[PDB]
This record gives sequence, structure tokens and C-alpha cells, in this order.
Amino acid sequence: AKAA
Amino acid sequence: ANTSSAYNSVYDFLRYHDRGDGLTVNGKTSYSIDQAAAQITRENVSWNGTNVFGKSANLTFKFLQSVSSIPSGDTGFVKFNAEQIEQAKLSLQSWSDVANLTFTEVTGNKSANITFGNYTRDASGNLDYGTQAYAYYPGNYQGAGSSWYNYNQSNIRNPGSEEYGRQTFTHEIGHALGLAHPGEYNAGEGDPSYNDAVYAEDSYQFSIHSYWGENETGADYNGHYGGAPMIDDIAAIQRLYGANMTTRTGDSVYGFNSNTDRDFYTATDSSKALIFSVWDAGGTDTFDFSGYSNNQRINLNEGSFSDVGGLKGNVSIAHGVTIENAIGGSGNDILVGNSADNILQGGAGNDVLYGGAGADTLYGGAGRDTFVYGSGQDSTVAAYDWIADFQKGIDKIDLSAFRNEGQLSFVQDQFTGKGQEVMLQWDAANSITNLWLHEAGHSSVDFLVRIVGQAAQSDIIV
Ligand SMILES: [Ca+2]
Ligand SMILES: [Ca+2]
Ligand SMILES: [Ca+2]
Ligand SMILES: [Ca+2]
Ligand SMILES: [Ca+2]
Ligand SMILES: [Ca+2]
Ligand SMILES: [Ca+2]
Ligand SMILES: [Cl-]
Ligand SMILES: [Cl-]
Ligand SMILES: [Zn+2]
Ligand SMILES: [Zn+2]
Repeated sequence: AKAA
Repeated sequence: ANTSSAYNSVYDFLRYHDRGDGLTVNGKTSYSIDQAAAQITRENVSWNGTNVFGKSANLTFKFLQSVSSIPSGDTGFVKFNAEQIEQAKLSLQSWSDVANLTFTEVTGNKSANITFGNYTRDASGNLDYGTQAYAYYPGNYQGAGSSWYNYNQSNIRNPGSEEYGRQTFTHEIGHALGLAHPGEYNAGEGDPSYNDAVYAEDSYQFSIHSYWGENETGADYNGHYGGAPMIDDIAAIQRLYGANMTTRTGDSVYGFNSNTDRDFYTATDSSKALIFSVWDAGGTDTFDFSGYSNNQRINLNEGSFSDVGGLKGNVSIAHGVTIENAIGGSGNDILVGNSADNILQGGAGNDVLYGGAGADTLYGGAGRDTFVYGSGQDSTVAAYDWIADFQKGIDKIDLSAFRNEGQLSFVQDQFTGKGQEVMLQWDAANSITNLWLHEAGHSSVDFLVRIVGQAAQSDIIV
């Protein structure tokens, strides 16, 4: 999962 | 209960940024440090697995020199430059300082838990000058732990001179360690605002993982960016990996004259802004904010916020930490101690000093200073305060808080036994003035402040  | 303006300022500053306990700040629910930490670790993921708490980790990191692809689909890879490498290592260190993490660099074809690389274009191959950075949570999947930064941003290329770059590294590494943004929002998905914040403490003041500026919570960093983990981030990362109790266990000085060898805890001159949440695992420690001329408010209580160097809410003390001493600057400052034995120095300017519980030693410094007592428990005979530089006719000792049980009467050389009396007793041999306060309902005289110097009845505020 990506946090941008 | 009409107390003085000096006592009121202590009382109010003690309650600066109160949080949790059913409070509502900015029209939002208020989270405690811990509620905020649980929210930030809501993914319940660390390098040790899911819902695995308080377990250390030994991790590897790597500055990628090439890639086959970037997991996000962005393109135009560029490897880290020398400045980015240096600043990223300082960011890693600021995490390993507070939690039980070790970081070891790997090179060549070795795999790594955490990786660093830049991008410059989108999946369509067009230049991207708008985005900033992103990172992937721990896991076993392709790209887990990888962090990526936009090389077309000057702050990313120059993180040692552009503060947002260093903060971004710390931030991204946090995500790569398992921390999540306080609110369910992300760059690319619509347009979130501070109105979309779960709780009030969703701002740079409490967590660098927030999307919202410190101004949203009434803090003010004047355009600067904190480079290290903030109070809620420290609690969160410690929840995952355990606290690092080996860090700065000696007598540590934060601010001016610092011995921390950490840029974010160090001010080398009065133009330097400090933004930090201190972690310290032992020893007798000092907040030295002596180089500033701003009116400052310095609070030594665990979990509390201070207004330092003309900024607001820029310094805090992490949960689990005791800082013992504080030094104000030439401004008119407020210094609030904690239950430990504190040495407080107001410096020049007209300062308000409040030792709280414990046997404190107080130096007002030059200026018209006020030494405040809020309770009989602040200076018991068994653990009395010293006021070491009291100036008769100039300084004040504030005992107005005792009005709550009946305004103190000043007596000249004997107590009547009625209680609520205060006396100044001069020890001519030693040139010490003993301030004795006999509280109603106390069968013995249980409050004493010893003063190195003379004092007059008119210096005592009742
Ligand atoms: Ca220390
Ligand atoms: Ca300490
Ligand atoms: Ca001062
Ligand atoms: Ca104290
Ligand atoms: Ca002073
Ligand atoms: Ca003074
Ligand atoms: Ca005290
Ligand atoms: Cl206290
Ligand atoms: Cl003595
Ligand atoms: Zn993020
Ligand atoms: Zn700065």
C-alpha cells in the first residue's frame, strides 16, 4: 500500500 | 479565587494544547497522544508482521543505482545524489534514536528492507514537476519498503538546504517503517483539506505524517519545516518497535550550546529556528533557549509544548521523557517546571518561573522576575525550593494561589497558630531569608522557600  | 496575572499565565500555559479527555478542538474530536499513535499505526503493520508490538527490528537500506521498474509506474529513475544520501542517513538516525531499530546499508545486488530512489516522469513518459514523494509499507510484496522522490523538485535534490526535503525523507521513511498518515487521505486522490481531518491534532505540530500545516492547530513555524519525528510519531514508532532506552542517557543539552550532535536539536545562533520533539532516555537534561530575544514559554512537562524562539508550539517533550532544567533568553519568558527537581534560569527580561513539585533552584536573572507558587506541595520543608538570585524590591514571590483557602496574612516574627500566615525569617549568619508559610489545617509549618539574599514583605504577593 502506497502513501503519497 | 482571584489570583494574580503571573499565576494565571502559568495556569493557562500549563493547559496549552490540552488534548483528549472528550475535548473538542477546532470543532473536531481531540485525540490523546496515544489515540493519535494508534490512528497513525492503524495499518497495524511493521517489519515484524501484523499486530506485532514492542518488537525491535534490524533493517537494511539501499540507495538504488538502477531499477527495472518503479512500483508506482513512474519513470525516469535518477539515483540519489551525495547530499540526499547524507540527509537520508540523518533521517534514518532520527528514527533509530527513538525506537529499537538498527539500520545497515547494503549495496550491489543485495536486497534491502528500505530503498531510496528518485523519479522524474510519469507512466506516460511526460515530465512530472508537480508531485513530491511516496513510500510503500513494510511487507513481502514487490516494492515493500521502497521510497521515491521527485528529482524535479529542488527541495528533493537539495534536502540539506531546503528543509522540506529533509522532512520528506523522514516522513517517507516513517511510512516505510509502517506508520500511516493520521487521516484517510493521499496525494492523487481528490483534494483533502484540514476539514477532512479525523481529529484536531492532525497537523505538522503533532505529526510530520499529517498533510496539514502547523498553523491549522495554532502553532506557527514561520515557513520552516521540522526535520525529525514529532511527538505522535515518536509514540507510534515506539508502539511498533519498542523505545530506544540507550539514547542520550547522559546530561543532554538541547537548543543553544547543544551536545546532541543532531542538527534538529541544535541552534548555533539566534536566527536558527528549532522544531523538535525531544526523546531522551536518561540523565539530567537542559533546554537551553538562551540565545533568543523573543518572549518564550518553556514547559518541562512530559507531553507538553513550548513556544520557542518566536515560534509557537515548535518544541515538545515526548511521552516517557523527563527534562530537568531550562534557560530562557533575553525576552520576558515563562518557565514551567515539572515534578522533578528543576533548575530554571529566566535570563534577562521580566520572567515568570514556576518550579512546581520537587525541590527546584530558581534564578530569575536580570530583570523584574516573579517566582510563582501554586500549592503547598510546591515547596515542602522535606524538599524545599531555593531562589538563588532574588532581588529585594525588584523581584516578586507570588503566593496569590493560596487565596483559594483564604488570603495569607504576613506576620513579622511569630505565627499565631491560626494558619494562612507567611513570615520572612532572616538568618544573619548565612545571609539567607527563609520564607515560611503556615497553611490552615497543617499542625506543623510545612512550606519553606529558602532565598539567597534579603527579601521584603512588599516583595511577597499574597
Ligand atoms: Ca539525557
Ligand atoms: Ca532527564
Ligand atoms: Ca528571559
Ligand atoms: Ca519541579
Ligand atoms: Ca529575568
Ligand atoms: Ca531578577
Ligand atoms: Ca518546587
Ligand atoms: Cl509539578
Ligand atoms: Cl544552610
Ligand atoms: Zn505520506
Ligand atoms: Zn529552519
